[PDB]
Amino acid sequence: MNIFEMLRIDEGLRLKIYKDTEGYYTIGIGHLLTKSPSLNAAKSELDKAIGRNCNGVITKDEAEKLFNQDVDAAVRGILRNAKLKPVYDSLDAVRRCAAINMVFQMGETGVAGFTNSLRMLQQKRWDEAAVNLAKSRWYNQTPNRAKRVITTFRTGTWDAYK
Ligand SMILES: Cc1cccc(I)c1
Ligand SMILES: [Cl-]
Repeated sequence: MNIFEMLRIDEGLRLKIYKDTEGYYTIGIGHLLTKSPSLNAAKSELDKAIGRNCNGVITKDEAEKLFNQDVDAAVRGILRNAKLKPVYDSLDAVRRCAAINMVFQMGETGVAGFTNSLRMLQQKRWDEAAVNLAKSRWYNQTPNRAKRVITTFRTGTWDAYK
């Protein structure tokens, strides 16, 4: 297992514009297009991202290239963030994947409310961090996804994905 396989499981793959769990226009492997309610705005964002007139549909190769860019952007966001980088650098490789997964889903600033969890993770207090992570809108709105990610933080294994 690696971060790409983990996120492909969590996000799936769709080649036409769809709505995510919050109602936002998305394509590919969880690539957010826009938070605007306008499908025309979403189609414009798609064409800009792919570099051709897509009319709302992409190829598998295009979806995979967008996905590589999005994972790269999540990692770079962690590494540039003064609050996230020291925690990330303290983690083993499996738990680092759980961190990238959260940033991919919620953004560098969407994890801003997890200050107490970050401290517990840096101290390697895994059970306490797991309980704190579950006291969140994230867990209550996407519980199966959150349980898999939390279990990965708690155990440092891939057991939730196997
Ligand atoms: C809990 C969490 C989420 C995103 C990134 C890190 I480092 C830790
Ligand atoms: Cl879920």
